[PDB]
Amino acid sequence: AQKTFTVTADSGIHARPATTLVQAASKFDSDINLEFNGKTVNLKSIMGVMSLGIQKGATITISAEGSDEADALAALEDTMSKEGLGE
Amino acid sequence: AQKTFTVTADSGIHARPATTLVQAASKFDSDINLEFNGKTVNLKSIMGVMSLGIQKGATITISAEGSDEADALAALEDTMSKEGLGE
Amino acid sequence: KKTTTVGVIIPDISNIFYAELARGIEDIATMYKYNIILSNSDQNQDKELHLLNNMLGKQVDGIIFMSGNVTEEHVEELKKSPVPVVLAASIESTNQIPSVTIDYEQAAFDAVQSLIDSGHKNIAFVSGTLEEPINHAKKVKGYKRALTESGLPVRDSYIVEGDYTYDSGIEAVEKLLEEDEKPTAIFVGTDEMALGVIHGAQDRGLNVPNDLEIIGFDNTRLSTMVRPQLTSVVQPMYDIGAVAMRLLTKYMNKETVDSSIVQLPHRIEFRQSTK
Amino acid sequence: KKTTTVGVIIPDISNIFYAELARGIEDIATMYKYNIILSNSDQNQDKELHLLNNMLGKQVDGIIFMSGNVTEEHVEELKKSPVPVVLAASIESTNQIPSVTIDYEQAAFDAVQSLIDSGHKNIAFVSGTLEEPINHAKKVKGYKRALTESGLPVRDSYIVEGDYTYDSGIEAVEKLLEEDEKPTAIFVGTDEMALGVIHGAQDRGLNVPNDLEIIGFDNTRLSTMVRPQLTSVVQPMYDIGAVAMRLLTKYMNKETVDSSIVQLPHRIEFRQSTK
Repeated sequence: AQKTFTVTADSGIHARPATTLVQAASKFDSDINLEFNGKTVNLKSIMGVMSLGIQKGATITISAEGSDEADALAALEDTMSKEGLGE
Repeated sequence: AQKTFTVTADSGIHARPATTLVQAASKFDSDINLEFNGKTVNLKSIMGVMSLGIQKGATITISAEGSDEADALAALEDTMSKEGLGE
Repeated sequence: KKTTTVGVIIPDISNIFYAELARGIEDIATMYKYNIILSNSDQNQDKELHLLNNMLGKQVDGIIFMSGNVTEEHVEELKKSPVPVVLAASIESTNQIPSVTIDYEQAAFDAVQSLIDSGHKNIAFVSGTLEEPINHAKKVKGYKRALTESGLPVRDSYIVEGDYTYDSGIEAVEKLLEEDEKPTAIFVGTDEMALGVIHGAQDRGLNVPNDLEIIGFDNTRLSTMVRPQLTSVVQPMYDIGAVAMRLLTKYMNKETVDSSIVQLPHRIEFRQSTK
Repeated sequence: KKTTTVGVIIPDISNIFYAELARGIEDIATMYKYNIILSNSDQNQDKELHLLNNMLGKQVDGIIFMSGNVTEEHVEELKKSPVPVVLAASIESTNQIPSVTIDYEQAAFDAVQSLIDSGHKNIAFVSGTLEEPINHAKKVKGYKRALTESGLPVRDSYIVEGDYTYDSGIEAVEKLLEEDEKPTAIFVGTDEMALGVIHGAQDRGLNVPNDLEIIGFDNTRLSTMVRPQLTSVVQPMYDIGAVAMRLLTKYMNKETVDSSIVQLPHRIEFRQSTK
């Protein structure tokens, strides 16, 4: 149903690194989401991510839900760590 | 029939400062020209100027010729010195 | 009718700030398949006001406009505009036109006060264009408010405003430090008018944060290539691009827009011009 | 038919280099009334090769393309292209496609040898991407030729190639200076991989040109905001824009083109990383 992460990229999740995941997340077929400090927006959206201002530090949480969850949690885990993000 | 100048702008005649005069010079009605080290191209052209690679140092020469010379030699003298160019 | 092409009128894309702003725009307007018709504004009321018209003539389903001062009238032609306009990293009182940008008052404020607790007495401001409602009504605003609110002489000449250059960033630190009463610290908008200031006092012999505790704005790459590295305000030049278009897009693709006026997050990135 | 709109495919306009290149383009394509359809290339053979097609589909009377490596095939679709293409600050063997850029071999060469007379023994190269025919076949070319031609060990490992960052510009100066035989000097392409190098050795305690005599490329504003200020190769990022379009324009407005392949002037701008 998901994972959990600790943002490692010192320029958080902004720049393309941002337009990067909104991307992957765009793909799939599940009800992805980003869980950062209480708050949490579908990951399949840009604003929401960008709006949460997710710097280098915190614990983040992936949120996969629907016929192709698992696959995302993995195209993505593999995705952000690939791009110097959480881990 | 013209003037003569000594390029003061340390980034010669490049950047907009370049696309700047090719401009004025564009206007007029005379056979303007830029005289830099032997060589000399109509000033009413970009390439020619840019091609002459006119850095910060040398003596340059305006070249006005035709029913509205004088006016240029002046819209221009007033032009480049206005833009940190020759003097 | 709708051409799948969104113009944009940005000042000078030679400017790094505005640069990363394209990417901002370019990069989403692609995800959402619209060719962006870039067009340099060179900050000038006719260069602006005209150039627009065309975005409109050469039919473009929207326009993310930018200025360092989106003027009274400006809005009018803007309110008028038959196509959606979404002011980016620019500002104008009325909220009448959507507008994605960062919180320019408070950000100014924070560093100022977050200088003062660094055991700080006599602070200072060095911003550019005191005209731009983006400055005088904002970064000074905050520069001042956190300042007053913690009883301090808001010395109307502790603030000088060179353009947006490095050269002037040093040249301001000079004329400000010519003064009798020397500053325990300094604020600055232009990210590079920070280097303008660090290698600024550092040139008349003065260590940082040793002699002066500096800070600034943007955090853009330029905030690393210096010794000390520069401690400054974080604003997402790109991110503003991003959420700008996504927003115009939301308007161009009749989607339900939440807030017509946004302000993405901002934090402090202390490198070394602060202890 | 002809739409008065010229696409352009540039890598990343976050990049200052490419930035001032817009202005280059933008600024003339305006004088000569053509809306430029910017479009980020992100250096990738499909990102390139595709993106083009469209410039073409959404009919645009020409295309000033850019890459750090305009590839074999690339030319083919390019030679094919029903619209005029004018490679800018990019290069490909054949001259088959007009191409405005600066003289990349010799420029490389000059600084190298104009280091050597500075009473110079063991020199060095620090460029990025040794793939880009813009590097390995050019700036090294010259780095090497002026080097050999004045009998010197062309030490195939006196050259390391980080990307185009400051961080790597310091990180290369390290792994190059880990070596037994230490360099009386250093060359570098990326204008900011110069700062990467100055505040590079300057961080492991080493004065410039005191300990090392450095130089580099572009001369772009970044070549002032450093202490020492950086002594480097002058290339007109904008000027390439300028004479690029003027040239496409000359092709789009059936004018008689002189040389299909140009190389605007280049000089040395010694600030301080050289004595």
